[PDB]
Amino acid sequence: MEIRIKEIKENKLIGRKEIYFEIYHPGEPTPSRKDVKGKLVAMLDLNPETTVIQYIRSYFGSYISKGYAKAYDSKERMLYIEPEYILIRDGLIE
Amino acid sequence: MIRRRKKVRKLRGSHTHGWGCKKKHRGGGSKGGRGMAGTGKRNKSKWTWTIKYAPDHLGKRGFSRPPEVQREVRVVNLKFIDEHLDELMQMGIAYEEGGKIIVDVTQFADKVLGTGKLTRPLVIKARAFSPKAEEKIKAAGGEAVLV
Amino acid sequence: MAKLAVIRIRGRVNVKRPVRDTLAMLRLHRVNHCVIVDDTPSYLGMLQKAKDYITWGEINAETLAKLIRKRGRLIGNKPVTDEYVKEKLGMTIEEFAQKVVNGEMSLKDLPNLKPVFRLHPPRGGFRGSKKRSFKEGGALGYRGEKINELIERML
Amino acid sequence: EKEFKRLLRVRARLKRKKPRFLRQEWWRYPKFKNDPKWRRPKGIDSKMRLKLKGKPRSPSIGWSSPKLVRGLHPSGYEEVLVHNVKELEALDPKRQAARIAHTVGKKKRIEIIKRAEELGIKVLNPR
Amino acid sequence: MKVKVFDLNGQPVGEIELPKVFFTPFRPDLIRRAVIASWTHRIQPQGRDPMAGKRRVTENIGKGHSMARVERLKTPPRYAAFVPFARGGRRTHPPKVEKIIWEDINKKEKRLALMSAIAATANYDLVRARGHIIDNVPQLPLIVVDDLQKVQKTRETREIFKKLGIWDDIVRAKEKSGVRAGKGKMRGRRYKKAKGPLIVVGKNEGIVLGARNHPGVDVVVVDNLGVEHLAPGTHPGRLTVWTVSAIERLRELYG
Amino acid sequence: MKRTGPTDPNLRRLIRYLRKKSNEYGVKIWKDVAWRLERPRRQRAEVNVSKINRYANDGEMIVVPGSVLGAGKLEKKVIVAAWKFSETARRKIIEAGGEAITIEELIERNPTGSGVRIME
RNA sequence: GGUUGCACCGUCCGUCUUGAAACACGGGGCAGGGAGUUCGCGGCCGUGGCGAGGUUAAGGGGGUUAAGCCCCGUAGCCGCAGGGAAACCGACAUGCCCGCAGCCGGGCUUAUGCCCGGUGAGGGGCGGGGUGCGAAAGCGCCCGGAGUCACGGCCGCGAGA
RNA sequence: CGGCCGCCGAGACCCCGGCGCACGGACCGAUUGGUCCGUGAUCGGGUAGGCGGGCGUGCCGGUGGCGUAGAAGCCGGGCCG
Repeated sequence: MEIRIKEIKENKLIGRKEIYFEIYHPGEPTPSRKDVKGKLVAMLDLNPETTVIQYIRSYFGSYISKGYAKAYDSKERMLYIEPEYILIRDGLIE
Repeated sequence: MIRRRKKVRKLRGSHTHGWGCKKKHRGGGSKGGRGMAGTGKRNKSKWTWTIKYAPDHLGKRGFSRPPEVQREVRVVNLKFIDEHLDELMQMGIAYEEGGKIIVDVTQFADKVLGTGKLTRPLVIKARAFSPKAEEKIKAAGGEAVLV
Repeated sequence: MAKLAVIRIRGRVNVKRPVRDTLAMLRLHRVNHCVIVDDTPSYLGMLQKAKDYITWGEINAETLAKLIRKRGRLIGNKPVTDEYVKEKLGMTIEEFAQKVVNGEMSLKDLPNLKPVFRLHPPRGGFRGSKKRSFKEGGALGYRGEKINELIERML
Repeated sequence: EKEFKRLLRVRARLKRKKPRFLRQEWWRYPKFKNDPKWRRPKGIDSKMRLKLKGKPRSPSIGWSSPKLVRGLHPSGYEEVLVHNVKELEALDPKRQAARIAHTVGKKKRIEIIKRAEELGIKVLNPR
Repeated sequence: MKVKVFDLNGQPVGEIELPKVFFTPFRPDLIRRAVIASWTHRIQPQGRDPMAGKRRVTENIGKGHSMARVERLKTPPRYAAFVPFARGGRRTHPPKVEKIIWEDINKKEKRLALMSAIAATANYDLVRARGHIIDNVPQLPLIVVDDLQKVQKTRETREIFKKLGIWDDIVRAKEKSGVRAGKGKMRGRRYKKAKGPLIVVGKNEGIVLGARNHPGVDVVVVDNLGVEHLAPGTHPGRLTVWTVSAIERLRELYG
Repeated sequence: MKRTGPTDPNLRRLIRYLRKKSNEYGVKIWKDVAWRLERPRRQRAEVNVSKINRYANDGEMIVVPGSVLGAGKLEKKVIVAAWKFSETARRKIIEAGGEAITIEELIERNPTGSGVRIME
């Protein structure tokens, strides 16, 4: 598979980069967060536990999928404006 | 949420529209007479009914009480009182005599019945008691006082 | 023992629910699908009923080898060739056939091959007709080794 | 590159086409409508419901298209209706093509076409 | 979790503890049942005339003439009554005044729905979906000092928003979202604005007398707050601007 | 879903968390906890705290796919994890039991499915 | 795409009906209009809150331009014990045994998975119990705490339905 | 009429590719739903009827768009389903 970062917003008040993915999967599964997670760590050169991936949808079988992630400077700050539900779903803890 | 027409459809164009033959949808006859009609009928009508035990028989036999003659009572199990004891704080607690707690049932005015066990000694005052209720209260180390 | 190949020529239509179901119990549903059955009196019996609906007869080893090869497969696009049989169990396809013929093993034991083979029409068509029995010269019922012909045309 | 499997199905769709599945006999009465409109022959009587030959085909699911191919335009691409310049954003020029809505004026349309070609997105109209 | 309280110079001072309600699980399904319930309650009845079809007598035109036995009127052959096929005939199932108009929702249930809509504001993801565009990101929701409530003049409450960076949201609310499609506009409910921030105060009556002016801005107190204001059309995550006494009194959640 | 299937988002998300656990650690139990949630509403647990007391000795991890419902003794050192509790229930369990804890924090207690007993 | 020639096949539609191309019934053509609806009550279902209780209705305080929502009222209904016509009496927060899920143990396949022993909530089967009939016995009904309220819809009945 | 041989001749049956359903596995979502893979020889006619998914119409609310550099509507054509 291959992922590109399509559109970029930056909020420096809370010190993150926020990113939109346009995912190309060609006859292969709708991606888990984890498979996006290892590949993303290589592009950013930032730790895996700081990089938090949420919300994904899945189109009609055409081979584009959308999703969002956020890449954080500090690891206190993936828990200030981001609730329980994402984090547990990533598998950061445990 | 289900659109009835969505099911009826313009769809099914059954046009019968979940009724069957066209002849069927009509008057009282499909129903077998109006309402409860036909229960009584000796003749075929409804006999059997859309009741599970079918229809129970007709002749309500037996007699009426005057409303006045019915004292109401209000029954409570010892189980209810016993579980609630800590919640019952408003009602006195006397460790020395009276059992563990002194409860006048009369806060809920009632006849006390025997079901359940009694975890503590209770001194219970009530309008009435069953003999089973007496045995369990005494076994707990409590006492029963009749008002 | 003797092994027979059974093929249903006649469709589900005009069958008794007892015979039609018997055919399903033969592991034969449809037209032109063929099955391997052992000769036991209990086993024999299903075919006896079926007789009017079906063609049966004992096959040659050679003809059996051509049918296992093309037609056979539990699942998957993959054909049952020497190599595939070999991974199953036994040395090769030849041994595997000799063992089936002896009745030493079965297809199931060896798993990943089916008890039903979806066989071909006979080219030159049904061997006599669906109307009548083997004696009468028609396709139905117990046949000789001449079953070889019906199945070869079937592949 | 784009795929082979997608071509395979696109060719099937061309080749295969579709009958018409405009509602039962339509020529006969002008009442029986206007050039769209299937409704299934609900009648018992029907030869088309009886499915006698020559009485056109009635719809069955069997007739469909491959999912991957359904909804694809005739140059292979994927439609996105585009009302404006903002709608153009996040449109993959390689996969998708834009249709400017009929409603849209020349005044917006000049801005839309010129920006859509810089994004590399094939448009349609003008001017 | 603490949230900075801000002076009216648009700068932080202190940080104070956040109430329970803001942690509560996100539950659009609860809010939806609640929002639906409030809307149906503020519907005014609808009918159709009940004596119609008694003003049109209706008589039967017989047989023996190769038409139906369906009733017309005496002298003209026209529209009648006791028909649904005809022009002028009854409609079939006219609207009644006995039509449903209430949906209960439990006092326990409603408060939980309220909690659920306020909690949604703390979240970034709901807040951007709702359409509020915020330049003051770590300040979800924003609490400001008690002096803000006493302000009741439009010019004064305006200035303060620009300095806080939350005037930008009203700019959004200016964009028109109720010149509606459809003929029904004529009867009313056209040429109107859109929603924007919700302002909660503790004091200075039940509304602020200068903040009802501002576009899309709806004012309330904590003793009147309802799901409709907090998350209309079942879309929570609508930005709030809080008053220190309001946060304290909400702390005491009751019902 | 089509007939039976939570409309509550919090409940549906918990089932999805449960599936991942089943796969990654390879135990059966969490998936069992998913099927019990999956049942209709009048088929999910209604658990009494004198029913807790009566079954399974101290220090075991009770997983309840419904509600714990107080009034009744509970003298066991059992630790209850559950989808909801009464106000009344929470007190009995936290005074005698190992603790009252939420079921979405059950991950933190026991993610692997040793020493657990399902109860309803 | 229009039209037409050619090949092949095709005796409307809807309805009645066992059988309709019909010498069964209905229709000139077109446009518009046109039919599963509301309340109460019961039986179901899904979903949601709360919890051995649960919900308010009627109402007036309050808020608002008005009003909904908010908080307040808890009358009453149902549930929490049943049986009996009534008099009137009043029960298992567990004694025994299986065993689904799961947990625990051994063996086994590369793995999933499998075979076998405990432990077994939920569930299943006894015992002992309440009460009614009863000299008695024997059954009838009931018994080791889950419901209430809310929302949509299916279905019954009364209503023009 | 009693034999026989070669052929012709279905939507059956075989065979490539595709589609839906059912079931398993995985993933995705804030609900419904969707996607990816695997298995199906023993899944795919259909009236009464039962169920399940989508479409469209009118208006309301939120949200987010369009219009005199041309809306709706009308008529013919193009494309998708």
